[PDB]
Amino acid sequence: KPREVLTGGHSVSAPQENRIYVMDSVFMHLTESRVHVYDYTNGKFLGMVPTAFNGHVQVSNDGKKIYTMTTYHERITRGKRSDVVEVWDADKLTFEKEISLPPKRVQGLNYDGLFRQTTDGKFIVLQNASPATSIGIVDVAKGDYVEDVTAAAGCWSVIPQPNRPRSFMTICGDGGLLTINLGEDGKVASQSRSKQMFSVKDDPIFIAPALDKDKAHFVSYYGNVYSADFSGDEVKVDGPWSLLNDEDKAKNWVPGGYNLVGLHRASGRMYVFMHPDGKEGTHKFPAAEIWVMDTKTKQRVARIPGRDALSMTIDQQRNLMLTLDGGNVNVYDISQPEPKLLRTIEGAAEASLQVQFHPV
Amino acid sequence: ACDVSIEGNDSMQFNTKSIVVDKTCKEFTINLKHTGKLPKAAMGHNVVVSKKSDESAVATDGMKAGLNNDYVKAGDERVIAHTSVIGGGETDSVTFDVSKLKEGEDYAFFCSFPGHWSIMKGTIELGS
Amino acid sequence: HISLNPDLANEDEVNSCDYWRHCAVDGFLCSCCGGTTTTCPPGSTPSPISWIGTCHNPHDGKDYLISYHDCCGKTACGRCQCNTQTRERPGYEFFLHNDVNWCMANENSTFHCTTSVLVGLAKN
Ligand SMILES: [Cu+2]
Repeated sequence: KPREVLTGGHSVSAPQENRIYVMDSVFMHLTESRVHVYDYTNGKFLGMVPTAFNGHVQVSNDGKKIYTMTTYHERITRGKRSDVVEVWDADKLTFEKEISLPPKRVQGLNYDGLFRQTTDGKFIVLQNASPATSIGIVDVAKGDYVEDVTAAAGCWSVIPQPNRPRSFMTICGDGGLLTINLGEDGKVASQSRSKQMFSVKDDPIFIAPALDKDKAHFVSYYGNVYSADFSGDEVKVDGPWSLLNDEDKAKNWVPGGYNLVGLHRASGRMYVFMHPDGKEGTHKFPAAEIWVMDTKTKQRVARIPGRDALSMTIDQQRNLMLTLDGGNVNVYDISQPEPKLLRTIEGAAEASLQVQFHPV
Repeated sequence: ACDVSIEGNDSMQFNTKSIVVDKTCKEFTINLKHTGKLPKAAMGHNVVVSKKSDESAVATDGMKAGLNNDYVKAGDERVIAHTSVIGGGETDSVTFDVSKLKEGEDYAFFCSFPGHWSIMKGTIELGS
Repeated sequence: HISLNPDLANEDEVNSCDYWRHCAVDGFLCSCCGGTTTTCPPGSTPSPISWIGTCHNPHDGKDYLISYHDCCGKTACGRCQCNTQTRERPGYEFFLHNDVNWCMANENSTFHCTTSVLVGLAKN
């Protein structure tokens, strides 16, 4: 005769369009990393997905499944290793399928380009290191690791191309970009190398891209900007053009952070985390300010406090930007040139450098 | 005499930091030993000889070559001689003619295996 | 030169993130986890690979080439956490990048702590 009865099997209370994902590496205890799910409209905690050791994460384009990547060990600190890709239901937040991966999936900080998916959502494109690098391909429908893109050896990160069903690029030690065009079977149909874009030693760029529909902008340690137009058959690279005017140089401003840039495609506005008094070793410093650049005019149009943020993400449809300082998620309105701070979700994570909106 | 056994471990190291080729050698042979236990597609090594200021350039072009091309560009003319990349427990050799080393310029030996030339580097010199 | 063997410095500064040879460390200083700047705390396995840094020794005005090997097999030590990026670069120069677990190729990859092994004089 108990009045109440505990029940489970419930779906996320808030609608997808409201959800964002904070990937908590929980570095101090990295074997228990998880993804925290939030309602950006109210900062409410909606749930989570445990990602074991140094897990990475992303949401399926159709916005129905939550793809995660991580490493297990029969005994955690000892025993056979199993690197897998897991497919979780986005609304029930439940495990559904495990996909075997060669024991070399990247193990490091959560940069977006390390765990992405083709534009047509058919394949998941992940990064490998053993330490030799290579890009892995997973057939979502087949639930199997289909291709080991070894031509990407000596390269790093994955920049999907929004204008092609199943193509992506990667930055290489030669300062050029390697394009990989997948065939329907998930294997390398064709490839192409671009001309040098930047100098690996004189002006290294951040792997984090400012992605448009047919072009990607990158910023360098010294405040320069490079580009990769992939509207044509082959990639035409360009740059560099400085983000700094003469006074900005006098104060030594430079870009700093991890997923430190973002692009509001509808306005061509590019966002970057900047910190004055830059020099060797400051490329990962918290953001002292967020700079707003107009890519058409190559000029700064707005600058605001960075609230010690390190990573950001942009939601095109709602014209939003999310900044994260490792533990706090800030919500900005970029419908205007100057960003407008809407709210701060405190303690979204203990140690997170990545945050993403549920697709809409 | 005219023989040299250079080693390499899973620790990205060469036990030699510089090799010397006696001047009365018509040809020189260089044998590489990989003491490590890691496979070659992850942490393999090879030896590439090239003019000092050609190292950086050679190492980069070979990286685009791939393990199948032993991480050396095919027909690269900045390369004097190079060995077949090999992982843990393997060994291989290369034998170039010393008349090939020129007048008044220093050479280097490194590993074109993506990112290993940063530390796995030394000097190969002609002399008595 | 004495500024070269941590073994004899004062652990108080050798455990500082400011210690010169830790200029590119992003982890926990093993010297604070039961080990030394050149040894793994009991039970933790040294990683064959590592990321490399070019640190400037302020005591002998010279630049040395430091190798950062990780100790693995045990969960995060959580002590003396440091995030210094002198001469550190992105993944396209993988062995000069430190946003990747250098225990990746070990029998068991879980990260315990970072070491600051002295390779030699920076060839630059
Ligand atoms: Cu090597």
